[PDB]
Amino acid sequence: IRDISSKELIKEMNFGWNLGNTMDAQCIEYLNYEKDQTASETCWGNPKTTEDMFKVLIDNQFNVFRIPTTWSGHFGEAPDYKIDEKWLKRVHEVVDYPYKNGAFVILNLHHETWNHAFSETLDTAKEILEKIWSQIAEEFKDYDEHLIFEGLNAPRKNDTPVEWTGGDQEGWDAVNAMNAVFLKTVRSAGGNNPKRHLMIPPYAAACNENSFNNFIFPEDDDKVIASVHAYAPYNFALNNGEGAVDKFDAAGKRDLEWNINLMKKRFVDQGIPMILGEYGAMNRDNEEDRATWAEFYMEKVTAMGVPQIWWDNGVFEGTGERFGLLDRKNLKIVYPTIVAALQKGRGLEVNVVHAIE
Ligand SMILES: OC[C@H]1O[C@@H](O[C@H]2[C@H](O)[C@@H](O)[C@H](O[C@H]3[C@H](O)[C@@H](O)[C@H](O)O[C@@H]3CO)O[C@@H]2CO)[C@H](O)[C@@H](O)[C@@H]1O
Repeated sequence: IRDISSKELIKEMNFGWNLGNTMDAQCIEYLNYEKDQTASETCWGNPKTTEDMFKVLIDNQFNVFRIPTTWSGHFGEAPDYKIDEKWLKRVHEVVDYPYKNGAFVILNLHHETWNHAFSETLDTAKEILEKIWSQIAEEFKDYDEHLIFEGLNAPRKNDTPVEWTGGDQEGWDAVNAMNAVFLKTVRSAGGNNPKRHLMIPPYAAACNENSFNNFIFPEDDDKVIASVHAYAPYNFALNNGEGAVDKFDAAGKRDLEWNINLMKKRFVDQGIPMILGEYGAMNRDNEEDRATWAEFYMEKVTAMGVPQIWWDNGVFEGTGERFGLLDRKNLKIVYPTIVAALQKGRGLEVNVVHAIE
């Protein structure tokens, strides 16, 4: 393991891709994990992951891969919360796809049922968090700096009015406590873990003033990174209801600038490394505008040394969220001008490989 700062290491990051709706797919109720502890990987309609999916993306200069992973349903009870071995082994396999090919990999805790930002459940959540991250840190203890741990995804007060608006004091307290537990746990684990780079999100990982202003970030730990998700401008990118737009317009452009400036103000200008662990714009039969939007977003986080990771859920059509970029089945980039835009805005040579016909 190199003994490098997060800020130095981040300089090796081009831009990234999420294996979304895969190891994060949560079908605890629909499936029977007891009977098949790895079936959840394909429960949201994505094929079982192969090394060849990563290699197509690496051919496109993507070199950071986030593997959102939902652990809930795959571990036992108190007090050990022992992670099922078949699940841990398959997570390991999926991590090695990018890792063995020389890229960055982020492994997290994703759609967990037990780590919501409420004070009634917090003691228990800390306990689970300590037990879960110990096991994970042990399993991967000899992995080098390319393997990054993101402690929690978007912890928040699920199903309340403040779930998404950036929280309240209860939620902020809960998130900051869970983050400290994660950091402590991994820092005191064996192998390279004391030197491993660690991501921690603000409340809901939201690009939001409420979350930003109440986010506690460690002092004198050079190897910690702030995790933000920012599907901005939401109208263009993520909105499926009433004010949705399919053009990247001047209001879109100004809403995105404003969010990028909030990140800049909170993180970059304060000497804190951050990664945009998720962002995307849904397919609205509008590849041209997504291309313009993608290059613009990428130029501006690049202009400030912040890498971003496309959220790819494998979904291209229908009325849910259509964030697919790689067709994992035929191994094609479906929206080649969007990859060209990521390359161009990162300052790389444009070269789109495996473009669909
Ligand atoms: O069709 C398969 C299943 O999709 C589930 O929805 C997922 C969305 O497709 C996915 O785009 C969304 O992505 C989240 C991401 O997990 C999270 O970290 C961030 O806060 O928001 C992203 C964009 O929303 O995850 C959802 C699940 O939360 C449907 O829920 C499921 O019913 C359907 O089977």
